[PDB]
Amino acid sequence: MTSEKIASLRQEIETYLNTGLLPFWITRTVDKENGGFLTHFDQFGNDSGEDEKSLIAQSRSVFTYSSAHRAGYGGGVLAEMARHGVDYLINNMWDNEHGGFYWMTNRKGEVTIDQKIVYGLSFCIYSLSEYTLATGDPRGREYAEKTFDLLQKYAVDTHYGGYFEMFNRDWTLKGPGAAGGDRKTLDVHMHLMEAYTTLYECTGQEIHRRKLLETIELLVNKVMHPEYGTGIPQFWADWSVAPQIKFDIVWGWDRFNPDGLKSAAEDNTSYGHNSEFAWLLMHALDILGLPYDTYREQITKSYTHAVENGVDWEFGGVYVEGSHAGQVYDKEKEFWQQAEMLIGMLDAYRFLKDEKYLQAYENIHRFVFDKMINHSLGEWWPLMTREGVPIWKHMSHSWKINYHDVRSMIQSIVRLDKIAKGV
Amino acid sequence: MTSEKIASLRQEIETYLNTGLLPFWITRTVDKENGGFLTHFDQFGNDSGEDEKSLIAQSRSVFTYSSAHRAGYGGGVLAEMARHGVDYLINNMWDNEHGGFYWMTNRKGEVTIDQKIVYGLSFCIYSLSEYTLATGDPRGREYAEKTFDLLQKYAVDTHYGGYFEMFNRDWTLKGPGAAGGDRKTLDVHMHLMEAYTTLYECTGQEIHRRKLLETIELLVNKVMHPEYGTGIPQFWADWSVAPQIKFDIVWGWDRFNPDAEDNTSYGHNSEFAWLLMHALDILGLPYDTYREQITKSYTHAVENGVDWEFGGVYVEGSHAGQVYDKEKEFWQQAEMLIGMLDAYRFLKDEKYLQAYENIHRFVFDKMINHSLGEWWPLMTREGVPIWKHMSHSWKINYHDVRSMIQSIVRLDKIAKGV
Ligand SMILES: OC[C@@H](O)[C@@H](O)[C@H](O)[C@@H](O)CO
Repeated sequence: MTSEKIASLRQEIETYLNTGLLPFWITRTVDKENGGFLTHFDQFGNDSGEDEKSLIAQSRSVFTYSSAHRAGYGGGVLAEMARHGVDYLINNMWDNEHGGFYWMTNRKGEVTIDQKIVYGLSFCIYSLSEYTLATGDPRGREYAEKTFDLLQKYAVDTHYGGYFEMFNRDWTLKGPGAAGGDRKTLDVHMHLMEAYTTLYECTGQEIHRRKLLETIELLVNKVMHPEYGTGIPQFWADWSVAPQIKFDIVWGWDRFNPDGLKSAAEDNTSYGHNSEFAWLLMHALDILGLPYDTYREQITKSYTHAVENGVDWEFGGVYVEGSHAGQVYDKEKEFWQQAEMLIGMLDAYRFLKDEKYLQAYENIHRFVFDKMINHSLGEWWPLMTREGVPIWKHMSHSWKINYHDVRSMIQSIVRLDKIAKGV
Repeated sequence: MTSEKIASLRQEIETYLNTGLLPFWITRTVDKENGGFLTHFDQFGNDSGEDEKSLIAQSRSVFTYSSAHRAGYGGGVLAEMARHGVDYLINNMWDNEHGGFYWMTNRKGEVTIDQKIVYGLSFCIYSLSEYTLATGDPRGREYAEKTFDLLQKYAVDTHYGGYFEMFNRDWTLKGPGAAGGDRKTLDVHMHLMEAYTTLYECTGQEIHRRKLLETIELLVNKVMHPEYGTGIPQFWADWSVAPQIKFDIVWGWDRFNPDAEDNTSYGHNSEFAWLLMHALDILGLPYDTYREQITKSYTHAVENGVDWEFGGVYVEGSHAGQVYDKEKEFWQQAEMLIGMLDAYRFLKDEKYLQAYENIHRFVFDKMINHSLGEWWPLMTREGVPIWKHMSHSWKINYHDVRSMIQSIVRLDKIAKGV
């Protein structure tokens, strides 16, 4: 891929990031009346009125503004916005009796769901660690560490390893099945690898290094498919595969059958998840100062599977999910999987040096810019038909904020520059 | 055994406990000048001079006095002694910057080894949880929980499970080999199960219940021999068996008996089994929850470890059943007293009561130094002392007082069952 093409792709991202995506959030999100962030915007960019400030929404905003700022974007206001978020997290969402952050507040900042959900706590560590790295405000590291310590105490399974993932306010484990107390999941464990990476970057402490590596090992040895290297979504405590169910606590709009199961509840993998894992693993290794070769086999399997099955060569973009063995189940185009495939395919090129990953990359890039970005507003359509007709028309809500897309724009520029240097 | 036999065994224990063993300690150990306990006593019961107040000696002292008091012995003085030791643990041995208890102080109470040693921290959780149950003073639970949380943060391996076991003062992992940072041991993980049982008994919180069960599962699934159910002493972090090594940090003496990596300890295995049954009692779960495991430990101990000729239990032998070391060490006798009684309660086979009486007669007739009230630490197979200290930095009164008290508890259960 020529230097001119590299530079064209990079300029397209940068101009869109600076004049479309960040302004969409900068001009809308700060709630000065109640604190924290407004994130419910309809297809016209107007508040759609939902009475929710979710942990995911608030922490993802903190992460986005901290990380965009630390990467050099937004012109200064992003750090101030992140600090605004962190105030909300601590003053409204931190449990001062039992510790940990609450799952849901309403718009006034009152607690409506007081459960302790490791998936959200993962995003608390991630975003508050990134916030301290970006601003030097020690509150971020302080609460990331508090939350890390509570996860070790209450969530780590000292026999089988890994983490139980959903608890009541008082940290007692929730019941079985949909209540979320008896499964260990790819989604939590991968995002913990992501959070621990930044926590370690922030603190430099051995325990955080040692447990980041323990988490990588868990993912690679237990969560990934033993043959195909692809992420298996759900396990019992003993790491035997569990039927993939919807939980009572959601943080996305994942499709299930009416009984709350996936159609192939035991043979279902997500190309976006697998690409996301692979590049976040490479980023952890960078932070650890280890070569990508440390997990060459795993990284190769993740990227190879994704480009072989998940890339829609004919119409552009990445499918939703499919079989570990190769069959596609759902050819719709959901926003966050495009974002994660952008980063992953550049890193697959950087590391594996196969032009097919650059071919895959521009495919996904062209789909994102020509079909998925709602250019009049600056945000991404959340769900489209295979061929790129919008199905869902919200710009954002309690679970779709700006964590995936801002990160993929910044981190795609980052890897395009590294590619450009290698001639 | 007859009601009359049980009553005699019980009275032998009870008289010795009240007139011999506890007075030995009550009259010697409280150090009012420096705080804490003196535990260095020679064969004549006199101070032998050592300049050490180990974490093991102090916390084990707190446990003995807390538990003997809670079971109703000592006419009250043992709670006052336990309190004295807790004062020392907190004010001289707790690390106010990094948390956890230091491994070693000197006689004046100054820290001399500031490492964080999980084996010692186990006994901190054990003794301090017992202290709060025994006295209602919440300092015990408070530091027991603080120690537990630190172990979850710094020592639990979130990948392979179980604990790394030795750390610098600042909780950074120590180095490989003798430094202690790359092995997982039966010693630490069995005693964590012991400690967590009393911690859960103390707090009643679900997290301690859940992690007690997890520790039991680690022992049963990772530490006990896959075929024989006997304890394997050392593992790599991945739970593959490691060559047995001595660590720089010791809590005992390496006896070289002048008369191998498949060796296991009959006393450890008996100890694990009865502590497991006690954990199951605290949990409300039936013994046969782990029937196969418990049957293996006790069966292997009675078949191979009991010296029918001279009395007492041997030191160690192979998993497959060959005896290696026929010397008579004090703590294995104590743990077989409790274990053989529990083996009879659960398995109902008469050989365990024959075994018990064998160990009991060896303890009372050969091993107790009846002029002082403490046990000889190590004897030849036949019953001649090899070492003659009564107590030091690692031999206190944890094993023996507990075995007297807990043997009475179980003899009383067996007598009702007859
Ligand atoms: O790894 C991707 C993430 O965990 C995804 O599963 C969430 O559902 C989505 O990011 C929320 O919009």
